[PDB]
Amino acid sequence: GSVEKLTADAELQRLKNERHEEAELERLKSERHDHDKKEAERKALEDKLADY
Repeated sequence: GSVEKLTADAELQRLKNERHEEAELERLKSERHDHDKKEAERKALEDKLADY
């Protein structure tokens, strides 16, 4: 396996966890979305406020 390079499994594993982080942020922006009017939870929310 020229693509394996010892472990292609390890890469698909990292990618699997990478997506976990991305799906969490998906949910985070959903929850915090109502909290932006109260506080700038995160720049992704603060930007919406920061009309530029």
